[PDB]
Amino acid sequence: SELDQLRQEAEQLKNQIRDARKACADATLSQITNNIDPVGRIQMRTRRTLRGHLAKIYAMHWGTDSRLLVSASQDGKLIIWDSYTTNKVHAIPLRSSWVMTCAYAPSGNYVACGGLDNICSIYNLKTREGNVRVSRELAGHTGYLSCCRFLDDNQIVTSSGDTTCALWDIETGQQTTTFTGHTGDVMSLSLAPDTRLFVSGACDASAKLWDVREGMCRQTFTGHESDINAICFFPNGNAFATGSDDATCRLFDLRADQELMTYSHDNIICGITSVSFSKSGRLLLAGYDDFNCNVWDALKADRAGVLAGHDNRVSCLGVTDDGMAVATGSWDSFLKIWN
Amino acid sequence: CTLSAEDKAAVERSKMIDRNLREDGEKAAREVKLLLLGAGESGKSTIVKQMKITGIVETHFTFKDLHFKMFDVGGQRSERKKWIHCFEGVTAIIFCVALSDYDLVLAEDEEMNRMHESMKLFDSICNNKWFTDTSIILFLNKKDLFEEKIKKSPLTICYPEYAGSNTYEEAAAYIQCQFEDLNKRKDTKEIYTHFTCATDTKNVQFVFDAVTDVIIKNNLKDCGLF
Amino acid sequence: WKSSGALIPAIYMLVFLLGTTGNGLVLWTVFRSSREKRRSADIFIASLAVADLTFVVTLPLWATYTYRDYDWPFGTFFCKLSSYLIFVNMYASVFCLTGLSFDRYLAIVRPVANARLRLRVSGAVATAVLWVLAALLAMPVMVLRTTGDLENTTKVQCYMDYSMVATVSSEWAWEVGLGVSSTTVGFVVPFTIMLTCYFFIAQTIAGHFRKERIEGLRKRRRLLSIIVVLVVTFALCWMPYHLVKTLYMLGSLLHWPCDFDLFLMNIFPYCTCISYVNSCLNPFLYAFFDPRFRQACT
Amino acid sequence: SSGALIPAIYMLVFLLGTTGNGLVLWTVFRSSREKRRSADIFIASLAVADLTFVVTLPLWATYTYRDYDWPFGTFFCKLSSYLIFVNMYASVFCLTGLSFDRYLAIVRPVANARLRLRVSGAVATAVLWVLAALLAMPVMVLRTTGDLENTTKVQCYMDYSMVATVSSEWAWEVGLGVSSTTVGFVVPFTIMLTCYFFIAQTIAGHFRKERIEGLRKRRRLLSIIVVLVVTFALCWMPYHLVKTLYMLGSLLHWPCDFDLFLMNIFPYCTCISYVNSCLNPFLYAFFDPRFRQACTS
Amino acid sequence: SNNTASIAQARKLVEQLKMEANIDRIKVSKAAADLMAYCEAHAKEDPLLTPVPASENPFRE
Amino acid sequence: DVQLVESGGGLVQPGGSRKLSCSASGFAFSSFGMHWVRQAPEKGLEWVAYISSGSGTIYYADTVKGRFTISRDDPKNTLFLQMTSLRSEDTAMYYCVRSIYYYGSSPFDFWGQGTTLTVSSSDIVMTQATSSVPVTPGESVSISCRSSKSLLHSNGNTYLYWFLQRPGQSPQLLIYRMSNLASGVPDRFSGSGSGTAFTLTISRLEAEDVGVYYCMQHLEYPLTFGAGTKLELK
Ligand SMILES: COc1cccc(OC)c1-n1c(NS(=O)(=O)[C@@H](C)[C@H](O)c2ncc(C)cn2)nnc1-c1cccc(C)n1
Ligand SMILES: COc1cccc(OC)c1-n1c(NS(=O)(=O)[C@@H](C)[C@H](O)c2ncc(C)cn2)nnc1-c1cccc(C)n1
Repeated sequence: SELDQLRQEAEQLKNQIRDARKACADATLSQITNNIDPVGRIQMRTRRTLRGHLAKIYAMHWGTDSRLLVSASQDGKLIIWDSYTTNKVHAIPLRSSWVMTCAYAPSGNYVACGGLDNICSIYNLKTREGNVRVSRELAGHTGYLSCCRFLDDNQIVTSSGDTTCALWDIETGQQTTTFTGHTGDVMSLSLAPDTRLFVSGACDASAKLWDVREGMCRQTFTGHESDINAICFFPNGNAFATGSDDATCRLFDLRADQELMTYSHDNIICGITSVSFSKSGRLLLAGYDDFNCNVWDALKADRAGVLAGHDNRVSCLGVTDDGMAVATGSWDSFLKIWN
Repeated sequence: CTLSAEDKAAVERSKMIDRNLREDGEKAAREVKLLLLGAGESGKSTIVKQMKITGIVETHFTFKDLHFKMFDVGGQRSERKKWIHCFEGVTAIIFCVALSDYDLVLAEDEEMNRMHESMKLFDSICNNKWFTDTSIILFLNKKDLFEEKIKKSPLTICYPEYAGSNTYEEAAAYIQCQFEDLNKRKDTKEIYTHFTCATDTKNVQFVFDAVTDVIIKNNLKDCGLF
Repeated sequence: WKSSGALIPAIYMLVFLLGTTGNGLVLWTVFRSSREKRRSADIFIASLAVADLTFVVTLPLWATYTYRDYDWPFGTFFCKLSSYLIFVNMYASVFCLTGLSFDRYLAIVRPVANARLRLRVSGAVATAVLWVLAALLAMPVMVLRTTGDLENTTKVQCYMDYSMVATVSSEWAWEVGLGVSSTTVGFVVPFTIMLTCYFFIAQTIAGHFRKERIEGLRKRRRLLSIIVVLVVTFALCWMPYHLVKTLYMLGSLLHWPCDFDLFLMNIFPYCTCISYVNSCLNPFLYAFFDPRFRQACT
Repeated sequence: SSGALIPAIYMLVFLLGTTGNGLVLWTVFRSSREKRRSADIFIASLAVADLTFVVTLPLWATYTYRDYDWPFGTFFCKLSSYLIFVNMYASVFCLTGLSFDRYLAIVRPVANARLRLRVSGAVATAVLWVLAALLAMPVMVLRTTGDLENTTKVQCYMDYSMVATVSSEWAWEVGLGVSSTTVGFVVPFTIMLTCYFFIAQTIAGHFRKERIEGLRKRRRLLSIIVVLVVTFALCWMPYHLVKTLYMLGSLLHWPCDFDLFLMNIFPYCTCISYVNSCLNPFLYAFFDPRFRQACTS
Repeated sequence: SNNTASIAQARKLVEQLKMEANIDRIKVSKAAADLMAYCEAHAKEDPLLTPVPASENPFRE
Repeated sequence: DVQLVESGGGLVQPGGSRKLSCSASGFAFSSFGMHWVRQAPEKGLEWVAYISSGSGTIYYADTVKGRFTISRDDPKNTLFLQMTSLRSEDTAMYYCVRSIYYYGSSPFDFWGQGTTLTVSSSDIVMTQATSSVPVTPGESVSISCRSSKSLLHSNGNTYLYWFLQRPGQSPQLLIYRMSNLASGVPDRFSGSGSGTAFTLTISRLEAEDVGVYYCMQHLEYPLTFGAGTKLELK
């Protein structure tokens, strides 16, 4: 029929695309990086362990100055720590206990948190009275919230749970532009340093590249066996790492739209939760539910030291902007700061 | 001892915040939590109505010096595999199944009967890997239609193997056994199988008896004797 | 006068073997899977096992002591250390039992009403305070026991020497005082706490399960039986010892004529021996009854 | 002045060994099984052998401070002599086995892999302990106490009256001494020298080529092997030297001044013997990760 | 209805693939060289590979 | 609004006692810690008492160590101060303030409206050398302040708060730690200091800048205010 022939054109185009992707690759990245040496064997010890939560921990985002951080937990509490002295600057009681994401504005005034309630709550921090208030309540998603990030004090990008990712304006709760291309729920997203493009990772084993102004998906990448649970960017805005549940991690390049080194081990059998880079993009720290945190080498697929101090699984991790710390949060209520 | 004035004030704020946080946690710790997996848009709603007298909707009732919190996840329309791990410490799972649900059209497939997908959803949670210790209660709801409908059509339409003669008691026993057999870990958890109705306000009391039993037996195992 | 001094060491050695192995098994079992279990009341079973083991480890010395008609050629340090071990371990055993009693009560009598009270008594700091009271309660026998010769018959004997403290007038007073001070906080206060806690436990466990169920009576019987057997075994084990001790050190003032006096001294070695019933059996009642321990053995 | 000098050293080494070896036994025991490896399976036996070696010291210290009068009975001195000897043998053997496994761990598998699994390595160490225990039985059997010449002093010694033939009083003594010393040191010392020399040759050969940073770590590595072999030599060699010299005193028939020398310095070599055990906590805690990265690389 | 519906999904899906295939694509060697170049150029600044003296780490001292 | 108001006053002969009360309106009184400052007829300020959040630490000044007592009532939103034996050197306004202390926090934001009291008839001294200035409108002018001890600390931040007070009002907070700037204050003023010599420079002179200018320190606890520096329009 007209539909049958449309699927035929679709499969023809699917093959035609793979033509060029193969036609571009000349030699593997692991073939070029034979020359450089091992990076070392990095062992870094825990410096501060801070304990105030009474449940699991599901999110953690560092500030814009590498001194303040915010942690979300199952009981309705969203603390705002101070990493140097390990005090507690603030403590926010929530409206719904069930939470799955936090976020810290790049200026320093706002903080966001949203979970299974389907709503995203923006919290004002510097007010005349002296208590933290709820400024807006953003509604419009039909599912749960996976990850929300800030562009400035007035715009925010939220990765839903049905199929969508939307861009908001804060003063008027209405949403401006909605990105609808996926086939399964979205789990994580990372923003580019230029702040014009962003990526998202679904549960149909895919990652896409969007355009924050135009509203179309320019590139789509494949090459996994199961869902993707984390995505980060290279400090240079040209490559992004992707975690998964098939125990592997992978590095993709936007200018080529190929795949690259596959940081897999034969002993690992479990999936991963979070993924980040370091300054200059030489290391790729990952978190595993085998109660571990492994450190790969972004240039040669070889492993380096590992970080093990946790009783239960690791849920989120992140590095700073000065590069002097990495923090990891577990289902055991504790949260640790590494060096 | 090298701290300044503002540092001492800063740590005083932290000590007070921590104390307040611990108190609130203790307050919330002594309050039983429940989960309500409907497994069908028809049966569930009545029970929450009788007990009271977007996404998650939570209800809060009291009975005989014990505070309850119920969570419902009816409308989510998402893969359950991703968010089900949030409910690990719940004391019980209230489950609802209809009786008139047999000989229904299913509105989508017209090849499968409703009670079969009910059984599949039952298995999925009774044998899940997080819910091994957590108990279950079955509130088989719409009997008022069952007594009327049993005589017109037998239970053989929805079941190949025989259910005996067609009388309310035998059919109720058979539908109950089909579910009760489904648990594999027969030594860890238990099922409580009430035959509820649309009246008489005993349905709130059955839950109190059940949850009391589960708390006391769990403590008995936690300390020695059992 | 006695007639069967040659039979006293036999039961001693039998108790030695039985206690050593019976508690080695449970100690190995608890050390083997303590990290996977993380039970709320395993720390008390551990302390009980260690207390029992040390209670019985220093026994063959007194065994081979009674054999050769009271000579004891093991020095001055070792009768001090042995006596101290024996007494500390006795007190520690009783205290651990009463602590397990109170914990079971705070767990069962209120399931979630005042679970907050657990974070102060179920902690290891409670075990610390138990042991610290234990050692200081027995320090007197460490300071006042010094081996020596007497009767001028080329035999040495480890007795308690009160010439250090009591004057020529207070030898009996100091003795009776320390003995009563031992038995009171050793038996009566712990037994009272145990009895009251277990009574309230029985009241709840019997009033709740009272409603007629098909299988309710079956579990009811098992629970009530285990509670009764626990209380009666503690009573029957540790009662004759303190009975005879207070009876002697009290009736000294009444000057019992002959036969009672001859009988008390005749029957004390058996009383000491029968006190080990709880040591030999606590493996079974407190570990083998736990089905997790049985699964570990199988 | 030795009678007043020696017990001080005994008590000092007691406190040091107890606290140290206790720390390492604690850190290896408190650790979970999944972090334990083969090297751990050996260092554990080393640590327990050291602790049991040092624990029986005060009973000896008081015996000297009392001018050699042993009051603790006939059993305790049998048990204590037995413990001290068997722990000596177990220590030397655990160190030797650790050396053998260390050499096996680096370059053996590429040549050939023929050995019993580590899961059976526990049974291996069991063989070690059992052969150790049976090797020192005569010291448990011929160590009866008693009173010598009519001074009140009771000191418990070697009584060679199981042979009970005057013509044969010296023969069994010298035989037992030489058997002890050979099976205790001549074998483990040579084999340790070989398995360490192979480490030397392989660190020389695997890294002949020039590298920017590997040579300095090679230097800090090759320091460790030499300090370790020499410290074991100084820790356990002298005692056997004087033992051997005394026992061979039969053949050469030295003058009495030489015998006085041997006797006067015998307590000092026994006192200095412990230095291996005493240093094991620190000399393990400092050099653990270096050995481990050397093994992995 | 459903037939008129499914064709809409079909055309909108197939449409993007032309915008996908109409993209210029450089060789992979250049991409790898660029990544390695950035890492080697900024290797000096990162305080996680090459530590800094304990005066500079605010956490440690 | 953050409105704060004080009450009590009148004349009391020596030895008598009175009591002062302050009521707060809508700023979450429980979290903030309050102070009490003073002002003689024509003189500088000084610091009289303190009370924290939670009624924990209590601190007093030297002159009033034994006569005065301070207290707070968490519900009902009021602050009290009771003076028992009154001497003749306490005729002054009494000016409540507020203060919240955390990482980025700005102490001494709000200031009361004051009362009056007429009776009958080590420390870090800070200088502010100049007394008055002939300042003319439209031109930049600067003010100096100094100290005895270096106010810098090992943490990394100094402690020098500048204030401003127009004739017939209550003080305002301008720049809290040197080089910061308080909310709602125009961008003209500047911190610009280091060590133990601090200054303040304004770009243009509007008419409102007339008044007195004070400098406070906050390292050690007996808190010393400087004298005044007056800006005369001409
Ligand atoms: C503790 O060392 C001993 C060593 C050897 C024999 C002993 O048998 C009493 C004990 N012994 C002791 N001595 S005693 O009190 O001084 C006793 C000799 C005293 O003269 C006395 N009392 C009562 C009467 C009627 C008469 N005369 N008290 N308890 C124990 C003990 C021993 C083992 C286990 C346990 C639980 N207890
Ligand atoms: C075992 O008890 C002792 C107690 C106190 C001091 C001792 O000094 C060595 C030992 N001792 C012993 N005595 S001995 O053999 O009877 C000795 C009397 C023998 O006659 C002899 N030997 C050598 C010469 C030249 C002459 N005469 N043998 N080994 C140890 C020992 C102890 C600790 C650690 C080690 C490794 N070894």
